[PDB]
Amino acid sequence: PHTYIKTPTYREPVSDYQVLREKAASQRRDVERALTRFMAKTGETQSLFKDDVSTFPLIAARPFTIPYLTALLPSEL
Amino acid sequence: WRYGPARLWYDMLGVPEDDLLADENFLMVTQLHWEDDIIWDGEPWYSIFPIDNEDLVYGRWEDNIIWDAQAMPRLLEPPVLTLDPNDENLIL
Amino acid sequence: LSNTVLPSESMKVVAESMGIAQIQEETCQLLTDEVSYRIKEIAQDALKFMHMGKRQKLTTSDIDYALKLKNVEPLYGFHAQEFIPFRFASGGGRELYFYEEKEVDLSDIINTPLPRVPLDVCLKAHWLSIEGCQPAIPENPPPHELSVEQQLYYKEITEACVGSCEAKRAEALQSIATDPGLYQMLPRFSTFISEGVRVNVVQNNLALLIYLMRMVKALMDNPTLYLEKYVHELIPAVMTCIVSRQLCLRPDVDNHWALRDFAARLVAQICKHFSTTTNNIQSRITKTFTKSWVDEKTPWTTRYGSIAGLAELGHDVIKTLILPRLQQEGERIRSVLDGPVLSNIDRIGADHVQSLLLKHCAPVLAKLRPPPDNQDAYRAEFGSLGPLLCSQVVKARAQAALQ
Amino acid sequence: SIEGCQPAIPENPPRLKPRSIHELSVEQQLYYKEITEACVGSCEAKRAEALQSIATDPGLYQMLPRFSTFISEGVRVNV
Repeated sequence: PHTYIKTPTYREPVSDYQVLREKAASQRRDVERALTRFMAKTGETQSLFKDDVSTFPLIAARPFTIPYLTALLPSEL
Repeated sequence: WRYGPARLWYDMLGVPEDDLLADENFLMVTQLHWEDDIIWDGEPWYSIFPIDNEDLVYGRWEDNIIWDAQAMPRLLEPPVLTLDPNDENLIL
Repeated sequence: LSNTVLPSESMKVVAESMGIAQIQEETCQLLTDEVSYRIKEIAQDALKFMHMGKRQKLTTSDIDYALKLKNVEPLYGFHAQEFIPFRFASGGGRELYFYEEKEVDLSDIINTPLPRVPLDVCLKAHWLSIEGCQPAIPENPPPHELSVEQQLYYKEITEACVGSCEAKRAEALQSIATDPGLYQMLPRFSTFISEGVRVNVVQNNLALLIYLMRMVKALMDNPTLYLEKYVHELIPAVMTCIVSRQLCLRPDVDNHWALRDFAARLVAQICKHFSTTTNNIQSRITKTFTKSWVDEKTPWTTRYGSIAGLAELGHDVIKTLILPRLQQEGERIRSVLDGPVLSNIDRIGADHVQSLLLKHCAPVLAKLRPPPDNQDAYRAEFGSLGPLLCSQVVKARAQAALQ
Repeated sequence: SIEGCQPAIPENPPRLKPRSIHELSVEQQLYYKEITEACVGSCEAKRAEALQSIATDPGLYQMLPRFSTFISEGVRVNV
């Protein structure tokens, strides 16, 4: 065959619903954890424990001037 | 694409449409530390090898480097994105 | 080209509105060369109120000022806001166009919303040119989809690395370096970084380039994400930060020099972690650095970048690339020890190139020479590289003593 | 010639981006997997042919990165 036989070949496709659900779930959890840690580190922060910024940082609660606009209104429409 | 990734740059710009040169000298046998690689006292239906980036392996990316710049007359505006599916770790 | 008049068949139609049944063709020619003669005398006298009253529009008050000039009675009802409508009537052999006027109840003009009151003429002064070009005051002319969570994360992380404060930047870079799930946002970061390094050509900002290089250095330290599929975008951005010539806004005081050795260390790391024999990353990078260094006409900044990258690649590279062109130091010291021009910028860049060259060639001279090194400096170019080599041998002896 | 094609025997002289293919054929790599599994010397006649096959295959270029990488990587995790 090597003398004159050629077939293209492709990469192994992962069409499994279990591992696709796991990949999408873990990527969503990791990006939302990274986003919330970045936003809690670069702003005012609260803490459930005394002087606890590295582990479980909370974004501090800011008051709105008009709170029904950020509560009741839909953001994806 | 003006609204795609790099929209921030596009908005900041304000664009709105839409013999020592012989090949051997440079072969890394004649330019590298393989003397360290020597270890003294060590103390099919689908190709097995992973596909490489055809653009890096083949394309002339060197043509996107700039010879001269701030003091030069060229311009830019919104450009597209492509999403290569050969790379794993991309959900879509 | 020719004298253009109204058509003679347009006067048969007009003569039947009058009641004239049959009008011969010599009378119709007699009518249309007179009415198209009086049109051209009010077309050209309306143009004298369009030009003397500087308007370039020919409003309908220009024709009414010219009919007043030719003593003919005015045309009533052409100052209202209208346009050109026409309505085709097909018919059984009679083809024509008309107006199709409309009606309106009288109480819906008594109860229309009134327009806003006009303003009076006032004066405004502003500079148009100040001893030269125009100022940039606003009175002058100007010259697959990320989810909302990760869209917000992308927005906050990219706007934290633009330079409002340093602490949010350090937490954003410590986020990029140490999060597990930042894939699906790697192409956006690569596009952001490469386009932002490109935007340096419009605005020579050293600071934003240092911030983008610290963004790349933070992206490399992430254990979870693999930059193999996106390294073809980050390589020329760091290369642009190395071998471009104008990295500064004020060339003399801005330390473009550090964004040089930082990006050189970055590209040595990017071709240590990712160079494979299928990639040929390191050999291509060395070839670009080499043909930028050996080739003359290159500025001292880009030669500094080439020498910095080549010397951060390793010891054998500076053995087989830097050490053949050590005679080039003489060509450098042509423009350093010896003038006549001194107050140019070609001296600070030249002795920066000199200092980097002898700092990196001192351990190479310590590796491939005798231990004595009595007059190696004299044998070296300019006798300075040799003094640096003696200092390097002394430093190596001190390190051995510390060990 | 075999139905128009000249064989390489020693008696002869010489937006989503599309899903790419490996630069080796299935058979070009069947040769590889068989040659590498014969060259780890489970049987001596298998080795010796595989060594002669390496020693005189004309089309063994464009597979040579994968052979060099298999050698290099092997010795380092084999010492």
